[PDB]
Amino acid sequence: LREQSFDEAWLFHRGDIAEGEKQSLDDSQWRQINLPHDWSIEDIPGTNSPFTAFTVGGTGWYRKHFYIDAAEKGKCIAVSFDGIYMNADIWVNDRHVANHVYGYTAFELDITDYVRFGAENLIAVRVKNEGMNCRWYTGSGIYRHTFLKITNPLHFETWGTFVTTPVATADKAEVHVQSVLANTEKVTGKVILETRIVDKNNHTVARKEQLVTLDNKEKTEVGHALEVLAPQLWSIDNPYLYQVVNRLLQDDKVIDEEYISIGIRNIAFSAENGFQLNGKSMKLKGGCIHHDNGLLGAKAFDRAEERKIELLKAAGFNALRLSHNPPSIALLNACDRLGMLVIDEAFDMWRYGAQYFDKLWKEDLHSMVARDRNHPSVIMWSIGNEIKNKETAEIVDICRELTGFVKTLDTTRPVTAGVNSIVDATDDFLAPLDVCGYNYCLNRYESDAKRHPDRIIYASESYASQAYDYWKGVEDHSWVIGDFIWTAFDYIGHANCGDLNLSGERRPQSYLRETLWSDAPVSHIVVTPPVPSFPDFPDVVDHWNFPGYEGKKMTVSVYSNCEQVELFLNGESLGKQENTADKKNTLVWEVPYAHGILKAVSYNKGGEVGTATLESAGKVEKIRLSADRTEIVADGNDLSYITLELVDSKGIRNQLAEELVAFSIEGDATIEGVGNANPMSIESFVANSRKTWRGSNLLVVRSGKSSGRIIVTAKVKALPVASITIT
Repeated sequence: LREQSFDEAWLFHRGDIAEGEKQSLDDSQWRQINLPHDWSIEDIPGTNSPFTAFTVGGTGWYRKHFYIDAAEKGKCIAVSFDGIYMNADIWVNDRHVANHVYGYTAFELDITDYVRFGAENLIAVRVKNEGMNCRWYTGSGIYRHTFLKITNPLHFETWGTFVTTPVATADKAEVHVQSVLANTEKVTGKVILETRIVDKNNHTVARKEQLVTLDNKEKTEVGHALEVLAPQLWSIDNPYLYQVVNRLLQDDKVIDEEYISIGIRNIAFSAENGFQLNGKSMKLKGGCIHHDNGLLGAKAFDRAEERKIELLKAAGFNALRLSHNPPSIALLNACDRLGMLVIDEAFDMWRYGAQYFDKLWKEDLHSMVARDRNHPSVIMWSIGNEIKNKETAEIVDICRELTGFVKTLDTTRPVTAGVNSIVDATDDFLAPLDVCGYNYCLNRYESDAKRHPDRIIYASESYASQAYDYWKGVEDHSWVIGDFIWTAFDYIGHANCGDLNLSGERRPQSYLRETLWSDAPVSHIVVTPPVPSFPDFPDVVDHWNFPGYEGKKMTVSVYSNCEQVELFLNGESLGKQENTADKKNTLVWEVPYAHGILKAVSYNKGGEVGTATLESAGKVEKIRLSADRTEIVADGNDLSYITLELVDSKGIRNQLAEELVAFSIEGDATIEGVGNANPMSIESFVANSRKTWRGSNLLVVRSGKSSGRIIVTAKVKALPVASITIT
């Protein structure tokens, strides 16, 4: 096996410890874990909360005993980490291998000279997360996948194969494959580079052979182009993937082999036609996301990342900005497969705290671009966010250095950055960029276009409370190619400004945004609560349960893209209104509260086009459980997300209900996390109990290794026990 998950059967110790790296150390009582892991989402030891009176990093240690076959003697051995947060040191059999500082970039260690073949080996990792971490939650530990790579001395260099499509039309595509052969021993020879392109059913659609004489130098560059007839072009609506299969052959034997998933698509950016995908002009319907997965902390489980992309796709996003660091591989793979465009971002700030930027930026920028440049979802490289002193010549020169560095590795996508507080004197900082991200700067879209008719703009951050005006600024200007809400998904560090909350549910600002984006009729009813929800988008809720306020006027709002909307309470008309431009898709009624049914009837062209309702919940009568997937893979890493709701006799969630739920599990599986969407909660995420908030909470089950059924049970005072079966 050329590449194998290394995630299973690690040992973990929280805190520093003497001789943490030594084979002689007694690690028999260390915690047994399977990666990915994040110790900062676990309770701070000696308390029952991961938050202090706001999370804790510090030092922790990981250890793993692993067998390497005697038959692998002579081959190259490597361990790769897609991310460790942060400042990690690695030893193999007591010997220091490497230090790695940046917590968001992947790296690979050659451990060939440290291992013993035919026997048990030890790897140890010390992790030190000593930063302040106050704008967003980072996590601590080995929070992404790890792999063990075994190759012949002559092999494809990791990330050295770059696949491009310089011609990509409905009739044909040209696929260029450029590779770097790691020729360890500088061995001369004539190898065969065989390239095959397979469609989604693994059918060969192109195949090309090249005889390569090995240059004496330690690396030999090789490349050739292949043609694909009648290609299925990758797009948002049709995210068709091919695979490139590269083999090195010697004497009719396979010396190495690699697989690269690709999408064949043309991307083009201009002030005059904006962003074009496969020649079709379109706006980026975007949002920013941070890397945590809420109740899972930083743990980048494949299913967590894939679910996040699915939920954002279902809400209507077609583009994400990965603020402000490279994501996991699994997230980019999900974007490729589900059809989501990506701005991949290397850094937050450059020098303004940090300490390591000047020595390490090249290694970490290389890591992002070399790792990610084959993903068809990636459309732009962001080199930084809200850089301080960006008008000073010294900072402009840094922007230029980084921009050129990206281009040593990829010229097929624009370089960009997210830029706040733009003035005329920001021109020199923006000039090296191909496309300019404006953070909250709608007021300059036209004036800057007058001054620089070739400048291309998108809102790299916009405010939810200004959604309508910011999106009108996209619609009216060909050179403004889209807009990225801060944020598409709530994150820890909590923020409470997400279109989707920490549990993945759509919030009221998502409804409003849907009225900007949807090609279909849309209306959603929300209500201003009479006392503020918390001690930025308006405070509105999506329920009609206001006991004690009978007869008092509630502000009911309807977000709509329709021409007219009529609101009714319990069948009685409260008046029909015109959705004129000044209302910014938000119609308002004052409604004396009465339990029952709010109904909004929408009209286009004088004709009813839809009905929306919001109905008061009765008293809670049962727990309802639902799993997003009731069948999961018994590999110890797949997840099921189980949403719990407290509901009345008709199945309506009662959003006044805030009760403690005791969870338990039978079968070969674990409770990996519990959570709710309360942004002020300091409850534990890694416990077996959790309160509901607005009638709901969330549980994640992680599969075990054996097959069989898994029963999750939930218990709440006064209610029948509820349970759900996963297989």
